[PDB]
Amino acid sequence: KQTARKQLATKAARKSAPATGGVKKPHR
Amino acid sequence: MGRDEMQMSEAKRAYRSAKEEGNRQEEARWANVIGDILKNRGEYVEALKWFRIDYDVSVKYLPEKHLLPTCQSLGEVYLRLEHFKDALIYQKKHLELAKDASDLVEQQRACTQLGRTYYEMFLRYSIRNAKKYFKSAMKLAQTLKSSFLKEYIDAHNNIGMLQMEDNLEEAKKLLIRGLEICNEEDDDGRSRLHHNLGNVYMELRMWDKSREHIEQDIIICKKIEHRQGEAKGYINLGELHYRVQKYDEAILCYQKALNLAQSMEDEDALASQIDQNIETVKKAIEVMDELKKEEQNLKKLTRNMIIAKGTSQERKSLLQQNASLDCLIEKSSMIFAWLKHCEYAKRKKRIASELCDKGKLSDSFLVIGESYQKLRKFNKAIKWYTKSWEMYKSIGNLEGQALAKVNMGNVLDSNGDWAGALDAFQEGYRIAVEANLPSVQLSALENMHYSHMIRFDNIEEARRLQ
Repeated sequence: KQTARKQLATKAARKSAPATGGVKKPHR
Repeated sequence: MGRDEMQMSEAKRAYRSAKEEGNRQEEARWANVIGDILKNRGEYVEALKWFRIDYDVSVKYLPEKHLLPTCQSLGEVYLRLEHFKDALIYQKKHLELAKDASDLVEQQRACTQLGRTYYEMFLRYSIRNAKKYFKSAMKLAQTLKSSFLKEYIDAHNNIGMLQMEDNLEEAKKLLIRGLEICNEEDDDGRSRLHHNLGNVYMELRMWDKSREHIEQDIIICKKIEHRQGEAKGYINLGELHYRVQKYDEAILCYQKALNLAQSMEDEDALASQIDQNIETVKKAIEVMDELKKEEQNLKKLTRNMIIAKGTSQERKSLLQQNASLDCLIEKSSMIFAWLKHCEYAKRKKRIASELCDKGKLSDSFLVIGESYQKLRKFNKAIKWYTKSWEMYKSIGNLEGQALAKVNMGNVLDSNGDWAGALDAFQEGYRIAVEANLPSVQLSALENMHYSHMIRFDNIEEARRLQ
């Protein structure tokens, strides 16, 4: 949160889950 | 990926063919297919081109139903391009088209994607909608329940992920449970599950377990050949090495992630955050060199006090040692080297107690309490924090009492006492306002608004922001 009184902080990464289907299936 | 060469030529063939025969539905189906290949190659602008023309053929000649997947994919690409407003447009149209038909499955997909876009906006009101849509998606995956296995595991994934961004323990439970579901029945879901598990572990300070989980997320992304995937796995393995003082390994993992990101045409923002991390670690390296030089200075002052004991140069060298220790806790706290911080804090307290100073001893109590909280040693943290509070009372120090109260409330929150946490925040505001110190009021208000925002109290939080 916030500590009360220049820090060197890197950005991490997260991984969300897509929806399972936005693709169309043509005929052949 | 040796098959993605011709697998496009055949799809571009079929698109030109449905264009030559006026088969509008198949014009749009093959536009969608090729746009999806372009998306899986990191060509998001070019995916948007023949996703826009799929949308246009569907709007012009096709029934309304066709608009429903096309709006998802469109809304997805805008998300990967960091176009959030643009995404939200089609994301919400997706939700509408799924509600008016009430097919539930597509309603689940639209809600998962809405929660994704909102979660991603918030890290850059938003958390409320994020939790709302992720919870709705989980409930629509439970209602849907070897049928909707992927959606169920993915909803567990996303709900656990949303927890930690400070409910580490329920996140642990959800992610471990989703992994249990996977084993109950090398998948791309296991990737993100291992990923966020390693992330929550490395938040719980258990490095080796986080190392293992991040490491297999990387491995699985290498097997699936998910380039952006292992770029995120390397960036988090670099975060692991950075928080534990291993900077050369951190820059190694960050350069590896950079090379992964720079091999895709439309992953520019990820590559810029990787560059940013690389220079942050470069700067922390100089900070560490300053650390070690001042440590040598401290060794010299210690030999000067050993020789000048009882001389009254003992007190002078003692205050010189206190000054070195203060510089040292400051540098040790920029980088996240909290163990060295505890070392310096404790030795500051020993030389404050010897020097019979109430003020320095209260400060050393505050810094040892912060050092203990940042280790996630919460009980030891509250004991040192109350030590510092009661020492600040004995003297004419209101600042110290306010500080101690605010940080004590921080510990209380991170331990699961949301109530006592905000109560301590508000007491800290009381002392803060009572002594006309503006910044401690600002910080207390910030954690007060935080406590309320995470508790979904819009009115109160918006009032504190003022």
